[PDB]
Amino acid sequence: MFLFFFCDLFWLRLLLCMYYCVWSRLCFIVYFNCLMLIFDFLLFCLFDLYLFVGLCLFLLLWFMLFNLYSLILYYCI
Amino acid sequence: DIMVPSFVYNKLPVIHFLQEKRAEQKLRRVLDETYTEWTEELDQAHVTDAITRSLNI
Ligand SMILES: CCCCCCCCCCCCCCCCCC(=O)OC[C@H](COP(=O)([O-])OCC(O)COP(=O)([O-])OC[C@@H](COC(=O)CCCCCCCCCCCCCCCCC)OC(=O)CCCCCCCCCCCCCCCCC)OC(=O)CCCCCCCCCCCCCCCCC
Repeated sequence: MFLFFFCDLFWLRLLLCMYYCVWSRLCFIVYFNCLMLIFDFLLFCLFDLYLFVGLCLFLLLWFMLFNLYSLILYYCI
Repeated sequence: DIMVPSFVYNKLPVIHFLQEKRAEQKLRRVLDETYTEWTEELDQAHVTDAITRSLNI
């Protein structure tokens, strides 16, 4: 069985393309703690502790495009 | 398309400020290394005195 369907973000994808063809600063992040792991200076980690930033940002964006807009009636998660 | 551009944009101001400060630091170091050199040369009075000794005066 193979089901062919589409996500409910097509309009949001269009808006993202329209509004983010040019650069813009980001200053408010839902989860800001992924960018500041160390609070005491002179402490450093040899492990790739900043690898999670990109996934965190993408997940926040995706889940926000879905959940927050789901309040609108008939919008589907 | 979205994330990396935004973070580069966020970076720009701090880097610009730090580079301006670095350039000012270079100029300050250039200025601080300038000193006027004063050289001392043999007083001609001794030369005149030696000339007198040659004159046998
Ligand atoms: C038998 C009947 C037919 C069906 C056959 C199927 C065969 C299946 C084989 C077996 C497969 C088994 C496994 C299946 C698993 C399915 C899982 C699934 O669906 O999960 C949901 C999940 C939902 O994903 P999503 O979140 O909705 O995002 C995916 C979207 O594509 C949007 O995501 P995105 O936006 O991130 O995507 C990137 C997007 C970036 O954005 C764009 O590029 C924008 C455009 C988006 C297009 C795609 C969206 C499609 C929207 C709906 C359809 C549009 C209208 C179609 C009209 C049809 C009319 C009949 O770029 C593209 O999409 C690149 C394509 C661009 C094409 C442009 C073509 C221009 C032509 C111009 C011609 C001009 C001619 C001029 C001549 C002049 C002469 C004078 O699906 C997927 O992840 C993809 C599943 C695909 C699996 C592979 C299937 C095999 C390939 C089949 C090809 C058939 C071609 C022939 C068809 C002929 C007509 C009938």
